[PDB]
Amino acid sequence: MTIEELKTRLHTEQSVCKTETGIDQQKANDVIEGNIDVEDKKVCLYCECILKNFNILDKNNVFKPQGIKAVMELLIDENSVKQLVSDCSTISEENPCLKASKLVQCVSKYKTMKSVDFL
Repeated sequence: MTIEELKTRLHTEQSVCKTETGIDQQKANDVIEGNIDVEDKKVCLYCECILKNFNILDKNNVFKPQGIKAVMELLIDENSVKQLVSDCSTISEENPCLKASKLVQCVSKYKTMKSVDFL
């Protein structure tokens, strides 16, 4: 997988999840920039859709270390991946929607979706 390929895969999932949740473009743009309004219902749904479409969150709402690694390997280094995985795996949330927005917020402090466009 090349950087230009993931950029396109990321843009596609951003478009799919926006259409699927009905999230306002400005709110979707905030999420992409790394500004997650964790409790906003459309924000958490958009986050959930993105994580699930990338196999980061499985069907049983489990944060996947192999899922994040497959996605992050080309974006961030091993050292950063291990820190991200360790940190974000500490998120304990029963509400799947809220868990998703908290996870996207956690991942965004390492690499925002917006910053991927600079590579």
